[PDB]
Amino acid sequence: ASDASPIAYVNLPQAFVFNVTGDSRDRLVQIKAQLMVRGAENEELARYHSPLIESSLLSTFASATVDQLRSPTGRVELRDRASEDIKAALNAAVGKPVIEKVLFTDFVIQ
Amino acid sequence: ASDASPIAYVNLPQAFVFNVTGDSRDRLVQIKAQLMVRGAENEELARYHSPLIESSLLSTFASATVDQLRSPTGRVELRDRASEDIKAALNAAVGKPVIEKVLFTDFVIQ
Repeated sequence: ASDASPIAYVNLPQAFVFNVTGDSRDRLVQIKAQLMVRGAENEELARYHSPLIESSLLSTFASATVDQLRSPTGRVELRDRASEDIKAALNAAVGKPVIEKVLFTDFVIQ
Repeated sequence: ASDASPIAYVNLPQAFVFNVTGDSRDRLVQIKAQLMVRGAENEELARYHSPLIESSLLSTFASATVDQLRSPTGRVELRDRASEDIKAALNAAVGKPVIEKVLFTDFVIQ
């Protein structure tokens, strides 16, 4: 009610920096992320498995193309795929999706 | 009468920087923002859910046009969309809107 929301946020402190390649430009993208989770058990799992979670994120991002990141439909696609990739990796590893979704708090492309 | 509880302002310290591009151009935007809330419980909620709020704001700004930034009508429209997207995110997460509205204290297209 007042004191009872299971929602918590797990900071991912280090920004993700990766190269996206395009027809004229290799570019660097920087993305600051946090994880949204429901409940103390999922929070503990998300903190514990964050090397795995960080590596899932990097793989999703590195697969992105330049005019996917320049397209408003493309950004929503990438955002949702980042969350669903993490859920799939954690389901393989621990049998649980663990997170609700990835949150992106900062995005700069060059 | 609930909407008569006292106003407070929750500062969002980090300015939003994001790219926009289309028929006219490709360039940068900086927005500095704060949240207007009513009452102590909404204020503590706005601070606790700051990762979700910041992510909603970045999502809203990512899907704006360089043409809609140059229109005075579009800028009101952007502000209102931003407030509505935050309220919808928090309604989905805790079942209350939490904020009154978001405030843009700096808005520049450079």
